[PDB]
Amino acid sequence: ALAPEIVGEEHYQVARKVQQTLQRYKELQDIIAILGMDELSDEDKLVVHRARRIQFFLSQNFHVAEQFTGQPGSYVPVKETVRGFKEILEGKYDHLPEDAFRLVGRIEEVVEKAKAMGV
Amino acid sequence: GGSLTALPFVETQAGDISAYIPTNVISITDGQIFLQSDLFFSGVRPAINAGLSVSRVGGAAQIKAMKKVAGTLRLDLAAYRELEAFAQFGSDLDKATQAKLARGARTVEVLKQDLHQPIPVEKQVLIIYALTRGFLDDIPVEDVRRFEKEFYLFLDQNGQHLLEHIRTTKDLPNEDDLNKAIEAFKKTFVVS
Amino acid sequence: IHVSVVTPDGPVYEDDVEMVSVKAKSGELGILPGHIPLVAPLEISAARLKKIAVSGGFLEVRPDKVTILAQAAER
Amino acid sequence: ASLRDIKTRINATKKTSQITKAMEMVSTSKLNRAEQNAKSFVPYMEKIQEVVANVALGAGGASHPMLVSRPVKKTGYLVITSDRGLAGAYNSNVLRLVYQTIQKRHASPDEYAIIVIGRVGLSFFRKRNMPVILDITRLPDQPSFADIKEIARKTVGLFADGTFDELYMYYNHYVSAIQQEVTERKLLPLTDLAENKQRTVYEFEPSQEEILDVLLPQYAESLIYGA
Repeated sequence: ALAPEIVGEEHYQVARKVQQTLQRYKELQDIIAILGMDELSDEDKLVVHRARRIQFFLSQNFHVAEQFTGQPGSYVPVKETVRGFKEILEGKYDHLPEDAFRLVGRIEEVVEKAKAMGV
Repeated sequence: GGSLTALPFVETQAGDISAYIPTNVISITDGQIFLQSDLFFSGVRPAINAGLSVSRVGGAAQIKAMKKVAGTLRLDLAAYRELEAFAQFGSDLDKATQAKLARGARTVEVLKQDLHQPIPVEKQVLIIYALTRGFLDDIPVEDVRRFEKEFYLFLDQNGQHLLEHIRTTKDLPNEDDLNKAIEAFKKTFVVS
Repeated sequence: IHVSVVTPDGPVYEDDVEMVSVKAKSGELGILPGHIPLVAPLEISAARLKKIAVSGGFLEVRPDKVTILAQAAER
Repeated sequence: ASLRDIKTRINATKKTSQITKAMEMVSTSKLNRAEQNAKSFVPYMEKIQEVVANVALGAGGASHPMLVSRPVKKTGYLVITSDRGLAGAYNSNVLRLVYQTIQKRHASPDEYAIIVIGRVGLSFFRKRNMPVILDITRLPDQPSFADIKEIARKTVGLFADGTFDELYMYYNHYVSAIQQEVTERKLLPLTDLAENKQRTVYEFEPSQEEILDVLLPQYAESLIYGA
């Protein structure tokens, strides 16, 4: 059902761009493992910078997992997910720490968690 | 007092010695000789590899002169085999890197040979003695083969007593006489 | 007295001579042993101790020894 | 999970290890040579610093334009970077320091000026849209005075011409083989000069003013080459 005429046109482009950046980050794992991050071009460092944030923002906190961790759990509609990933891809939230993206529902919660982290 | 010596052959595919028969026969014999396909194509005859070849009988199957001569050669080849792949990048430690490279290249050129025409053991001992005692550094790498050939020709005329001493006694001759003979030959050999 | 002519790359000469004569920008001059401390530039010329090229120097006369802080002080 | 893929990955990793080991030994040799060069250079620095400290204090010798502070209107930057990479954070640290210093209090494009020594820094500043004054590159691995004598003389002369009222240089200081510092300082403005307590008054064949006039550029060049 991931077709432009079924889900929309914005959704399709957002998903394709996210997948493309994740694949590009996947291609650079070996050279980061051996050499390091100091031997990369500026565009590659930008790709890694956004890819780590995307990979952490794909996680979530569930209602049935509350008894394990403690967080109440979250529910996100489609439009909010598309909006949040569109903002992430635009470099709007490139200054926040990479750890603020883990185990949250929406992107406003990302902003609140970064605020409570002292930044 | 009789004896019987055996030299079995085993052929591998793509240099894989993990196969069933190759591991079966390796564990029966008293040591193995390894021949590489990389060295054969380049032109090294015979393409023997000393990094994977062993002989568990050892020096008990050798004469006194060869025992006294072969240890330094073994150590030199072992030293040269580690740094052989990095000759493209010079500017290394001038103390003991390019000297070892030159000694190793001179060693590798000495061990080359041609089809048929085997060599007597006294001649092998004398040439390996000349190489190990530092008598070959002046001669460039490209002339080592011709140097050894002309040395063999020289010994047949004016070195007729060192060979007889090695044949009759099985021990290499006096060091000063050997040094004088090698010094005398070098003055005649014209280096290109 | 013994002289020490030094280029920035390193020492150039440490010759010991009985008499020293160093040309200056204002005019040629010789230095007697046990001299008064004198400071003077070096013109582009060949210094002659007489018991070397210099282009850019600085004469630092001191009674204990004479040091020529020359540049590109070839021979 | 085929054995062939694992074998080829092992082969590639082994070849990369060979490359890295070779580069490591070559770099150790080059470090030895560079230390030799610096230790051979030091005596001239010692002598010139001693002489300048001896002469330029007391008994007049003030009011020199090279030594007197001036209302700053344009600033210059001299940076010492490398030509190629394979060095961990050797160039990025100094370039980040230079960028943050420029973006702090150098807003006007005509306010500041840059002169670089390494190609990496030059390309960095081209990508970041800043104007350079001069660029020297492809310097040898064991450079000496004659290599950039002309560049250093041009720099000190253009300061003497009144172009920049302030001069700054940014570079990396070798503390140890592992520890590495990023340091900065003013060079030509010479707001503060050193001194010694063994000074000798001596005599002045061309007078003190001309003596200082000829002496100071040599001091600037010597400091540049030490760095």
